[PDB]
Amino acid sequence: SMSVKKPKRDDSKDLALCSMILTEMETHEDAWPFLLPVNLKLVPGYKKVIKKPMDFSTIREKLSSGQYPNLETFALDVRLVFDNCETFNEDDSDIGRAGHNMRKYFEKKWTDTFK
Repeated sequence: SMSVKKPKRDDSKDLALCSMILTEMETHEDAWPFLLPVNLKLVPGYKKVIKKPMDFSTIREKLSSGQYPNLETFALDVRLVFDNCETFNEDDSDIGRAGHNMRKYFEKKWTDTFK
């Protein structure tokens, strides 16, 4: 509360560490469904159904331009990528499996780096 603060957790490396995680996600062999924004002209249903599209290139641009106020808003966009993927894709499809694999990969790096 006013003039009463929990001890300062060092966040000075967060930007660098989120960038490293994001590089690892970008280079994973199963990243291909997520590298670029879904083409809303060419994929029927996507625009109407997926209210907030997100992809790794968009996260990379936001990261690079100071549009994440803290590491939690970064994790929210990464999870959005996988949540969108599950909304639109069957679990037993190549893309559906890719999205599960990637979410697992991310959540381990996240825990190991920050928790």
